[PDB]
Amino acid sequence: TIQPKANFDAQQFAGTWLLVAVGSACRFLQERAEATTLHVAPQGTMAVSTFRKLDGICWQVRQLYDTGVLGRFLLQRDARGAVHVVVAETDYQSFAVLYLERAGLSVKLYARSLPVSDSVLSGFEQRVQEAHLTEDQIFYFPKYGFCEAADQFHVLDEV
Amino acid sequence: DCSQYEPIPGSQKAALGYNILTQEDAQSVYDASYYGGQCETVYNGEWRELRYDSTCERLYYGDDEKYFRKPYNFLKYHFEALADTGISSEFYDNANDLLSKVKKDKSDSFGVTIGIGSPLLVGVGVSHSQDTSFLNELNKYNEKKFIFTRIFTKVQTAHFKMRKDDIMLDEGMLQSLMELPDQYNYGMYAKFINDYGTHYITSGSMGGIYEYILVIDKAKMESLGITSRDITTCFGGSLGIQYDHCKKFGGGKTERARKAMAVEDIISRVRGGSSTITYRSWGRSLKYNPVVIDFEMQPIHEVLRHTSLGPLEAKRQNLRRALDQYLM
Ligand SMILES: [Cl-]
Repeated sequence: TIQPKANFDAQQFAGTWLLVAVGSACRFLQERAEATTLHVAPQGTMAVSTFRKLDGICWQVRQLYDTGVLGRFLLQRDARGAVHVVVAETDYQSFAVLYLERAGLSVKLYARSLPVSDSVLSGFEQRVQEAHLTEDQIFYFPKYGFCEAADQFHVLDEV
Repeated sequence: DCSQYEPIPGSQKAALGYNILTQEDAQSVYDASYYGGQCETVYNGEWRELRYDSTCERLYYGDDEKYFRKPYNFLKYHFEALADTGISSEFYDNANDLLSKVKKDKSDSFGVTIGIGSPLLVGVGVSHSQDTSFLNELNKYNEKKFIFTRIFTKVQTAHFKMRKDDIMLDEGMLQSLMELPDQYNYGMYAKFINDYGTHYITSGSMGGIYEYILVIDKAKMESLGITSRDITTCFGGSLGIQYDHCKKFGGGKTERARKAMAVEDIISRVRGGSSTITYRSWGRSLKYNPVVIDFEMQPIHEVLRHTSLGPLEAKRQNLRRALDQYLM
């Protein structure tokens, strides 16, 4: 249903993205968010490191995003559902809207820098409303306290 | 039963005596395998599988928290939070200046307090070998032709305390002790010290040391248009340490590879855990196989004051007398 950006360029999408907000009917998110950063490299044509804290300690998660459209990716785990990631809208240079669909969906807003513009923000809220999510269900992530690195004992490597 | 749990990691090593003159381990002093009718365990919630739910941005815990059985001679044992403590890089123009910083670190290596009256000796960063291999390997390369680099780090996995009273000695040591003459004899008593140590551990830390020395052909290095730091950084990277010839170096698995970066030898001084081993692979292997990297220790004869054999006192005074001569 959600289309990826037409002609999605993995090369320009590379680098560091800051998690701004997530739209979601996730039970977890509605019941302390952490500053979250994504580090993206194409591997073939995407390797994805998330850095964020858990109980005051920085972790690096390594994942892989590879099915044959462009902004559509397969994430695999343990007995989890597979996740489809769609890079729906981005300008490569300031913002990005990613959709993650397990079974029955979250919409994430990332930026290259903060603050995000009014127009990027409105557009995201519009998508969230169109994913049948309410403004209640938009959770904004912190703007400080990012993890610049995780040591070798605090890498969760799913690759 | 209770036997289903692995023992506390390193318990066998903490049970060993230590010889401060030879700086190597002796046979067991404490019985490491004695449980004495009691099932004491230690929760380890420092080594679980973290999960990440990317959809909900949830980074959470696996219920794969383990119990370890604590033997009777360990009063306490606490697993530490694993952390990178910083990796040091040093560079030396010659073998002696490396050897020098090494042996100087064997004086950094030991502290002392005195009980209120038993000495308490304090080893920090203690390796449990004479380094005879390492010294003889390096002495091949004491020539102006060679330069050296060294990366070093240290990680602690646990802190422990031994029991202070009603200690159960190793069956070996007990039999030896039974066999010692009541009539002082230096030979027989020195033999016992050679078998069980000059000292035994009363507390300490489990962990490891990750350390490599590079020996480098300076002339060759120059020719290659690289530096000793270039080489070390390339070597570091091969170990998973985060910061043409290098690509050709790879992991330096062959002499061909090593010589691409003017590297004549890679000398390991890794202790605990487990060619070369990657930093992360070493860190993993420290969960199940540490050494006693730091410890407090007391003179061997002191333990006879605290065993379940009870009053053991003319052997004690003979052992002390003998240890006095032995240590000089
Ligand atoms: Cl910050």
